This record gives sequence, C-alpha cells and structure tokens, in this order.
Amino acid sequence: MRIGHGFDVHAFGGEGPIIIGGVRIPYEKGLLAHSDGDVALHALTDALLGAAALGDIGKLFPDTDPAFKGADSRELLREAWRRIQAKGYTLGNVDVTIIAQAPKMLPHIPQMRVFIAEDLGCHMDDVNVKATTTEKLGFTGRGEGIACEAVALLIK
Amino acid sequence: MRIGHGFDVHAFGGEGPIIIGGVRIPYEKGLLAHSDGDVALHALTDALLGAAALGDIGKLFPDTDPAFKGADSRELLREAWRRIQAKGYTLGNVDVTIIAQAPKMLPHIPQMRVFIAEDLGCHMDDVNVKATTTEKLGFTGRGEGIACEAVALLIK
Amino acid sequence: MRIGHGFDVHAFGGEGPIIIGGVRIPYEKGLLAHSDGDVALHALTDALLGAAALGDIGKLFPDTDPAFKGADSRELLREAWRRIQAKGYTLGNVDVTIIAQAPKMLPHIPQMRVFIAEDLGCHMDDVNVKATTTEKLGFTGRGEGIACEAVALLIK
Ligand SMILES: Nc1ccn([C@@H]2O[C@H](COP(=O)(O)O)[C@@H](O)[C@H]2O)c(=O)n1
Ligand SMILES: Nc1ccn([C@@H]2O[C@H](COP(=O)(O)O)[C@@H](O)[C@H]2O)c(=O)n1
Ligand SMILES: Nc1ccn([C@@H]2O[C@H](COP(=O)(O)O)[C@@H](O)[C@H]2O)c(=O)n1
Ligand SMILES: C[C@@]1(CO)OP(=O)(O)OP(=O)(O)OC[C@H]1O
Ligand SMILES: C[C@@]1(CO)OP(=O)(O)OP(=O)(O)OC[C@H]1O
Ligand SMILES: C[C@@]1(CO)OP(=O)(O)OP(=O)(O)OC[C@H]1O
Ligand SMILES: [Mn+2]
Ligand SMILES: [Mn+2]
Ligand SMILES: [Mn+2]
Repeated sequence: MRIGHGFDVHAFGGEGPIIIGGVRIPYEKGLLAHSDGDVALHALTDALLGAAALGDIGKLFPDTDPAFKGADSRELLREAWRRIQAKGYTLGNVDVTIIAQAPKMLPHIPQMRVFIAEDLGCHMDDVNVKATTTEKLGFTGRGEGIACEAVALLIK
Repeated sequence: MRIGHGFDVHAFGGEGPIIIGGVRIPYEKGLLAHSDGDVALHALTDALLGAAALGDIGKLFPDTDPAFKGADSRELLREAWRRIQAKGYTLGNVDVTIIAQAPKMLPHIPQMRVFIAEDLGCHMDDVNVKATTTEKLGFTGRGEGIACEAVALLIK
Repeated sequence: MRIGHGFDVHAFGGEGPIIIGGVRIPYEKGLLAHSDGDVALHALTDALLGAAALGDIGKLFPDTDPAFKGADSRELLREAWRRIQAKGYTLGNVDVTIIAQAPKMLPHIPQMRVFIAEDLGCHMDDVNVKATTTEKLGFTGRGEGIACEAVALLIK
C-alpha cells in the first residue's frame, strides 16, 4: 500500500562512457556527476525511498560523512534498500523510464533489469525499464543531458 | 499490485489537426510522428505495458514487421491491452496528464475518456485525464511540442 | 486501489517570497500565478484528484465562480480533499517531488510535511516530499521557473 516516485537528470560532459541502470554504455560524451551519474538508479532509489517516506537519496548525503560517497549508484541503491526493508517493507514492483535522445537504451535494458533485480533482491518480472526521446526537443532533445523518471510500489 | 508509468512527447509541424486521446482537435499546427502522434495514448500504453513488465510500446516496433505499424495509437493500445490481459492482468485505474500550452484540452477530456474506456474495456470511473501548461516555459511553453505523462495500476 | 499523478509548473517573476508546500521560503525572485503559485500543493491536489477521477484542480476553476479563487493552494487542497472523502475515499500515501535549481528545499521539507499532513488529515508517515535539480538544464536549470511532480495513492 505504498507508492513512490523519483526524478533525476544529469548533464553531458567529460570523456567517453556513461553508466545507466548499472550498465556501461558507449557514447561520445560522458555524464557529469559527484558519483557515476546513473540517473536511472538515482531515480529508482528516490522512488523506493519515497514510498517508504525516507526522503530522497540526497538524505544519504553529498557531505560524504565517512560512510557514503565514493560509492557508485549501485551501492547506494542496495544501502537504501537495506534501510527500507528495515522498516519491514518488501518490494512489489518498479518501473523506470529513461528519457534520452541518445545513446540507444533498448539493447541494454535486459542487463539493467538483471542488476536492479539483484540489488533489490527479487525477480526480473518485478522490474520494468523503458526509454523514450523528446523528439529533439528540450535539453534532452539536444544532447545536453539525460533525464529519467521512476515509480515504485512497496508492500508491508 | 502492479504500478506503471509512461512518458511521451511529439514536436509540432505539418498541416492542421492533432489527435489526442483519440480525439481530433483543431489547431494551427500538427504533430510530427511515424503514426498519429497521440502522445496521450502512447504514454498510457507505456504505463499499462510497464506495469505488466512488457517494456514500452516501442517493443511493438517501428520496424513495421507486417503486423503493427500503419495503425493508429488506438489499435496499438487495444493490442497492448490484449497482451496484458493474456498475462492474466485486469485494469484497476489509470490517470493521464497532458502537458501543452495549447490547444485547450479541457473540453475534449470527456470524449478521450470514452475512447480509453472502450479500448481498455472498463468504466470511465477507472480512467482520469487532465491537462496542464508550463506557463510558457520549456519546449512546451513555446509551441514546440506536446508532452504527456501517465500512471497506471493493474490487478491480478 | 487508486493511483494518481499530478504535474505543475510556475515561472519566476515578481518581488520576493515564494510559497511551496505551504511554507514561505526566502528567495530573490517570486512566483507568477493567479493565486499563491504553490506548485507543490497544486501537483499534489491534481494527483489526489486524479486518483478519485475528478479531473485536475482546474475543474475547481479560474472562473472565480463566487466560492473558489481568492483562496491559497492550502484551502483548495482541503476542499478537494473534502470532495474526495465524499466519494468514500481515504488517504493511503502521497509522494511529492519538487524540481528547482534554487532555492534549497531540503530544509523546509519537514514543515511542508506538517502542513500536508494537517490538510489531508493523516500522519506524516503517509506523506513524503523530496527535491531535485536539473543540473542547470532546462527552464528549471536556468532560474526561469519551478516544476513539481506528485503521485498519490487512495484507498476505498
Ligand atoms: N531546489 C532544490 C533541489 C535539490 N535539493 C536537495 O539537494 C540534494 C541533491 O539534489 P540534486 O539531485 O539535484 O543534485 C537532495 O537531497 C535535495 O533534497 C534541494 O534541497 N533543493
Ligand atoms: N535513448 C533512447 C530513446 C528511445 N529508445 C527506444 O526507441 C523506441 C521509441 O522511442 P521514441 O518514443 O522516443 O521515439 C522505444 O522502443 C525505446 O525503447 C531507446 O532505445 N533509447
Ligand atoms: N493544453 C491545456 C492546458 C491546460 N488546460 C486546462 O486549464 C486549467 C489550468 O491549466 P494550468 O495549470 O496550466 O494553468 C486546467 O483545468 C486544465 O485542464 C487545458 O484545457 N489545456
Ligand atoms: C551522491 C549523489 C550526490 O552527490 O550523486 P550525484 O552524482 O551528485 O547524483 P545526484 O543526482 O545528485 O543524486 C544524489 C546522489 O546520488
Ligand atoms: C509506432 C510509434 C513508433 O514509430 O509511433 P510513433 O509515432 O513514432 O510514436 P512514438 O512516440 O515514437 O511512440 C512509439 C510508437 O507509437
Ligand atoms: C487557481 C489556479 C488557477 O488560476 O491557480 P493557479 O495559480 O493559476 O495555479 P494553477 O497552476 O494554474 O493551478 C490551477 C489553480 O491552482
Ligand atoms: Mn542523479
Ligand atoms: Mn509518442
Ligand atoms: Mn500551479
């Protein structure tokens, strides 16, 4: 009986590789972020965290209080999940939506699903990921950055 | 126990008429798309499809594999729905949110609801549609395109 | 068994103070709107209203039909809620997501939660609020306006 929503973006810049949903995808530009700018996992975390009312992943700091920072989005997701289960919550299902003009996400979706399903400890049927463009409109339309929205559903 | 989320946009261009939620709305510009750029139904489909974990409407191709393409958003929605029920899923409720500076959506909402309620086979009380502008900000603020977000809830 | 989604934005302009989630936050610019441009509550209302299928807060008019207009977002939220309960609906949980480059929302979240929890009559554990930026991208990236997304979950 708990719904959750997350949103997140990151601007392009830097050298090559970008990481999304935990997968390393080839691309001319890279993603600027304090950590691996995995917008997919950040949005997913915020969603999960939002449903359990623990307030975004930002509560997990950019203060790098000797514990969390210097850690990829995957570790933060597992950590946040560990705290959510602590409040006796169990995963119902999650849906992620990546918004980018490029690169093509479709081929990497399955592997993303494998990762998320591992970190949240569940089967892949409980996690869905899709991608969409903004038809060359917006900061996404241009290759300025990538955005991602995620909804989550937890059970008690 | 299944939540779903969808997002979708389309840029303006072309002659007159635009189609949204299945309704033909008068407007100076038109919507550029491979098929009738019905952002409302596409977002709705992705949402429904996301909850049943079948990965966006794009999995239904733009490869036009002799079967699906040359078909309006309404047919795709009914098809996707047919496949979702196949996995023993039944509709709970859906909410659509259209983001456009113009034209005015409010008057066409009721008819949109009729269409969606037909295609998904349910009563109108299980489908809600609303509209909002971006106060002349963004590619939506300008008359560059229309975007739409949709959430869905399926039951087993 | 009812999900709901809301979205809303407002452009900057005017003198000082902005109101978000019912809290008065210090800021160089202000928010242009027919009423206190509380994007957080508007998105929240639309969400709640969407789940009960009553079609956005705009159905509550900008026609100022002697009843509603000249009223802050807080009164509209309580009113909309009063009508939702009328249809025998009860609150399950809600999650809000504020998208702004500035000002910093994090410190005001707790108080926002207090307000929402009062207006909807429930405990704070049933209401979550978070904030995020667009890394200086988009009309939000620039200080052009503030946007906000909200999901809601109602029970019968
Ligand atoms: N307007 C904003 C935007 C983001 N934030 C906060 O800063 C943190 C990280 O924001 P970003 O994800 O945008 O970098 C979060 O904890 C969030 O609550 C804020 O307090 N006010
Ligand atoms: N960055 C992106 C954006 C869209 N896509 C894919 O292309 C298809 C259609 O995208 P559009 O709706 O943006 O036209 C979808 O199946 C989607 O998964 C992608 O693989 N990578
Ligand atoms: N394209 C649009 C955008 C908003 N609207 C309507 O106008 C009202 C308020 O819109 P804003 O929140 O964007 O100011 C709502 O009731 C909404 O349904 C519309 O009818 N068509
Ligand atoms: C650790 C954080 C904050 O520094 O990494 P970030 O790269 O900056 O990404 P962010 O979008 O800001 O989301 C919050 C955190 O993941
Ligand atoms: C058939 C598709 C893909 O060609 O039609 P499109 O018009 O292109 O619209 P789209 O947003 O890309 O959503 C996917 C499909 O509906
Ligand atoms: C009363 C309304 C409509 O005038 O106030 P607004 O300030 O204009 O804000 P809005 O975004 O348009 O949301 C609808 C209503 O809250
Ligand atoms: Mn991020
Ligand atoms: Mn589309
Ligand atoms: Mn508003």
